[PDB]
Amino acid sequence: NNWVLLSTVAAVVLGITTGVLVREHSNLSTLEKFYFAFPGEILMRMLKLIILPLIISSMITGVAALDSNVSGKIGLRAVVYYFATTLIAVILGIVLVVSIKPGSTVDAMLDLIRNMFPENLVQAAFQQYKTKREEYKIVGMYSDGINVLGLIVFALVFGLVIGKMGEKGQILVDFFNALSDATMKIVQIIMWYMPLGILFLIAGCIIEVEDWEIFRKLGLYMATVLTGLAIHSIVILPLIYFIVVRKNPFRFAMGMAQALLTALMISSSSATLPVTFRCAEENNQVDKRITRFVLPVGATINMDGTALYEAVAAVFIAQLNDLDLGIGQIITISITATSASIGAAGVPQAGLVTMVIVLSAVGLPAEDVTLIIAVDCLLDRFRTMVNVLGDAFGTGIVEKLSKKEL
Amino acid sequence: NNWVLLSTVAAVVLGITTGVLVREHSNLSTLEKFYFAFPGEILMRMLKLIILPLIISSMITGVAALDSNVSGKIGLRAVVYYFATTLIAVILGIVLVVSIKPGSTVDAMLDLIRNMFPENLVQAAFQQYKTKREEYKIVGMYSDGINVLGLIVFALVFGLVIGKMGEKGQILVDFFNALSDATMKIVQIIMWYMPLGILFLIAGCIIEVEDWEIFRKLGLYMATVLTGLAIHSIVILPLIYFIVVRKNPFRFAMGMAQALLTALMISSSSATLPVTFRCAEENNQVDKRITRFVLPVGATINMDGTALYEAVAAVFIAQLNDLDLGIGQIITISITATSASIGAAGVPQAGLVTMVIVLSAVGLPAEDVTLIIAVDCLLDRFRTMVNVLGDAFGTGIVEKLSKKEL
Amino acid sequence: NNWVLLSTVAAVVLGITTGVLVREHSNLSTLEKFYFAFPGEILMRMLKLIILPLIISSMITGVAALDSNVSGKIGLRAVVYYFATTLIAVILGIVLVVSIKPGSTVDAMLDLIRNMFPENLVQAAFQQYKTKREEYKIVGMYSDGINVLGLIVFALVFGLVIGKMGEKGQILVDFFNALSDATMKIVQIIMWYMPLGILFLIAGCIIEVEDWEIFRKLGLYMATVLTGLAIHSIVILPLIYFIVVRKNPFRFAMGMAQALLTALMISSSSATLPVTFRCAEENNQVDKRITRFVLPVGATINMDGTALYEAVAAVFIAQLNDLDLGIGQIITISITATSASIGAAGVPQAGLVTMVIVLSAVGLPAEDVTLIIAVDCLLDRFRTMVNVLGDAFGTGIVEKLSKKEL
Ligand SMILES: N[C@@H](CC(=O)O)C(=O)O
Ligand SMILES: N[C@@H](CC(=O)O)C(=O)O
Ligand SMILES: N[C@@H](CC(=O)O)C(=O)O
Ligand SMILES: [Hg+2]
Ligand SMILES: [Hg+2]
Ligand SMILES: [Hg+2]
Ligand code: NA
Ligand code: NA
Ligand code: NA
Ligand code: NA
Ligand code: NA
Ligand code: NA
Ligand code: NA
Ligand code: NA
Ligand code: NA
Repeated sequence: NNWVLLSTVAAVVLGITTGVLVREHSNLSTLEKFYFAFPGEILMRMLKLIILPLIISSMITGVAALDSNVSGKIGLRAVVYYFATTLIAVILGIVLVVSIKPGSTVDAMLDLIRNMFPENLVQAAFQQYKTKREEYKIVGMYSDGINVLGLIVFALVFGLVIGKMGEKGQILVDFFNALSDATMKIVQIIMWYMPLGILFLIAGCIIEVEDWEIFRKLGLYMATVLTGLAIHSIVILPLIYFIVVRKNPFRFAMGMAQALLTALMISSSSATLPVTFRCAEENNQVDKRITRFVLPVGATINMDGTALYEAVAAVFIAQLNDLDLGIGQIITISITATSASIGAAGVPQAGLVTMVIVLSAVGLPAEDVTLIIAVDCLLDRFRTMVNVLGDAFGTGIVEKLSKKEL
Repeated sequence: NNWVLLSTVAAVVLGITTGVLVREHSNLSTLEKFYFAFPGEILMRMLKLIILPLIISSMITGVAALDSNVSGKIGLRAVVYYFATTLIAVILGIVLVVSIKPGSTVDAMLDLIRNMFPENLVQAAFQQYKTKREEYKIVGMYSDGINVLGLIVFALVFGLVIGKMGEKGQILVDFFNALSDATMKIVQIIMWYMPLGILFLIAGCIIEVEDWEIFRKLGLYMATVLTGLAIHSIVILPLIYFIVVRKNPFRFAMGMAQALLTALMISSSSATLPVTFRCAEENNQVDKRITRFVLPVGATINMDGTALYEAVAAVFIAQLNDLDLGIGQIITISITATSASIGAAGVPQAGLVTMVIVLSAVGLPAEDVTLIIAVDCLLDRFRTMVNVLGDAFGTGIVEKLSKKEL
Repeated sequence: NNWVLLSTVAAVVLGITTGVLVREHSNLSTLEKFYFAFPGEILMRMLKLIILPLIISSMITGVAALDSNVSGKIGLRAVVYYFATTLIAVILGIVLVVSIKPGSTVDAMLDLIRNMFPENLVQAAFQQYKTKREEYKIVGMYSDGINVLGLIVFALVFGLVIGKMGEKGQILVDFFNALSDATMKIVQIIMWYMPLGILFLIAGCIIEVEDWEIFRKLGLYMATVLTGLAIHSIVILPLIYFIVVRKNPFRFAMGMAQALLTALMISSSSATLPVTFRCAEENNQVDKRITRFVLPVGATINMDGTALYEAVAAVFIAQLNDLDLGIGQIITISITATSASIGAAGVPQAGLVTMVIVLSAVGLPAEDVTLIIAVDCLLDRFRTMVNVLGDAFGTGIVEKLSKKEL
């Protein structure tokens, strides 16, 4: 049966029901509220567990599947589509948030480059590099947090190398192919727990707000993000599809509707990836040759919704601090929000972990994330859907562009 | 020649001879006593080095060898036998130690679940998660120590997935098969150093006791553990064998006598595993199809002797602190001593590393292990033999149970 | 075109030109001098990134390629040549530096043995063990820094095991063969950035010296190292070649001249390894059977120039501190400088990272490396060439010795 979507929709409505009723008709202490969320914590453990094997294997196999530079044009065309749509999303976000106004830079910018090239691969798998100036002289240290941006850069370069080796590298192509499949089979196992975990992860999040004045304060911030995500997903992406693929874009989006609902409930572009393959191949009849690369790479590299959210959220917190952003600061937000979408993994609440980078790029305390944290579970559900939809339209686009070489 | 056992028996009697003579006829300072133990430290380095490759590869290959759910019944029947015998050992230990009386809980219990699902596999390979409440709000951090409990859970789930993939996963079945064999060949290399390391590791341990009043104080604690291990290995395990396999159990145990002596000297269920295969297959004529799974998995998951020792040791230290354990606390010791036997690796002195968890489950300082540490090298030799014997009887039992499906 | 050497020679002369002109005609602050070096920092990131995959895979494949103990004599003969030439280099360095005089030991010596056998392979990939005595009792802790000495020992032992397994281990032979090749293909990608990175890494190093009185102070230290490296490479190595291979040694060295210039510019024995294979096989016509083992293992194990430099540098800093070295201390420098050359990786500035060990072996502060750091980029270029030349002559030597078994 079509259990995945119906069970998760039930968990969402049961999570809201539980949270609203428990928040009103009970008085949990700050400690009891933490144990109440525990079944959702264990879900977040299981998903953070799997993003290391998943990102590594999907980067390597995706790139290594480009047998030669002729097929390499399919991969190249896709990464151009990824960067183009992400910048348009960030620019749209900045234009909105400075129109609505809902409210050490060099070191944070060079730290982006240092984190693409980590000094150690094993350390990069769980720690990330930060530099500070003191007395100035620069001092750097590692702090915990998977260096996803550096593992991506290595896995793309390492994937490219393996594919060029031909029959000499095939054992590594085969090893990471099997490891990629084994990882997607483990993710499908987590999907059995995910409905129950999503219930407590939704219920616990709305139990942890003391007053709706917190929700009213952030109402105009949600309007800015949800306005941007609406414009991006309903105007921009359908338009650039139609400009390339002279077919109705909403006909293509309607075929993904089962994947978009999944993304809108589980808040994980990586976990909805099996449903994305199902829709893209069978409803939209896209060539499996390209869907094997554009979907699994784009499921983490191409996060248009996160990039927009990061830019709106960072400028919003700057406005809350009266930090009147100059055009130079706006540009450093744009660059960091672009990189933060790439560095962010496709698991629930990955946008917040990278939010610290965009805040640091303008010197804002890393703890000012706690100004927006309360509503994030709502905007996370919508940004995830744009993270998938951006890849879906890209799959149809890349087919039309590549048709001379497929 | 049969060098392994005769050389290790010599090292044990030479270690006692050296330690007793050096303790009486010399006056090493606390510093010189540490350098005297150094050849035994390097042995402990070599064995801690190998338990990561060994646990990972033996979990994956053991489970992945269950070609289908028909053979999967052999693996399922075994894990039921593992859990049953371990609980009986823990319950026996608790009953004894409260009869003889030789003398934050929720956070430590939820930390067990958080450590089955680590946020990072590379971090889990060398760090383990602990939470504290402060101001309450819960704060968590990682501290060093291989998260064996989380690597087991992943390797069993990852092994299950690979086996279901069939011909698509065979490269990973083959890779971990070779890596499992390569690890057992390295362990056989350490066995050449082990006699010399065991000499200094035994001699140094009895040089580090200042007075025999330490040994007299712990005499009734040793009587409780060694009474429990005697009852478990001479009464309970032979009985549950006979109740399943209507054959004389001591005839089967006599065939293992060469493996039991090895375990009783090297204090390592993992290092004696090659001898366990030799006896189980050739003396006891057990089907190689089942011995390939019950022995190498049970060599670390099924540690009946450690589980009994953990429960007796934790209640003993509680009695030393006048911490009069309620029935609720006794239950939390039972659950944690069960998990601590699984989390403990099959290398000399692995019971102490996990002892900290059972102590923490009742709020006892982690340093109160130093109350029992002095005698542990003796009880380690006996608990190791029950850790092997539990797997040996399980191998004969699982054969009888599975005979309809072999 | 022969772009590698001509482009790097240009970067060196352009780096000196830039550094001298910027140092005179500009006044960078200590902060601006750090950002000026940044394009060279990113080069050091890329090379430190790759030494973990490179050392692991080259140890395993090199040893695992010795199909049997008959070919094993080729590998055995080589490691005898490695240790012999390294000790001769260290002894030459000690004799010089005590003739010219240009100016807790047990714990540091046992720490060498503890670091050959790490308690964890994943921790060894990025941390290294150090012990201290306090109140004495010994306390140990891990600190960051790849434990190259322990990864080598495991990879040689693990490589030996795989080769003995035959057809049962071939999947691991194949896996590390492909991973070794994939790593050398990534290093060849870094070579495209290396000219630009070498320019700023040379220019920035001479911008960071305030006065030439620093260079005059260290002039007699450079004379001691460069005298030792001249004697070792022009006298000793040609002699031991001629004593084994009764052919003109400078005819063989002239065939390597393209590899020696590469080593003398990029300061990386590992990065010049492809050029070393090219010269050794095609100019010097050495059997590919032996060059496949003596070059890639010797590219990190056999560092005769580093070992000489380490001994001269450590005794020099002792003389600066009036620490009048007894014959016992000289011996502990010899042992630690030998091990430090093995522990040092073949990337620019790897000698300094291990310098801390030789200083610690005689109790000198780890920060007294900053007494010699200023000139190190110059001596690094010359020591790298002796690190390659030692392997080159060894390749011709091992061919003559092994000719009865090839
Ligand atoms: N939850 C988003 C990631 C994010 O929130 O940044 C996704 O999986 O696409
Ligand atoms: N030494 C035991 C483990 C322990 O003491 O906990 C064994 O190897 O079975
Ligand atoms: N740069 C040297 C290593 C060192 O300086 O210690 C080499 O690659 O051979
Ligand atoms: Hg929420
Ligand atoms: Hg002992
Ligand atoms: Hg320099
Ligand atoms: Na994009
Ligand atoms: Na995406
Ligand atoms: Na991303
Ligand atoms: Na058991
Ligand atoms: Na066991
Ligand atoms: Na265990
Ligand atoms: Na040498
Ligand atoms: Na070398
Ligand atoms: Na070296």
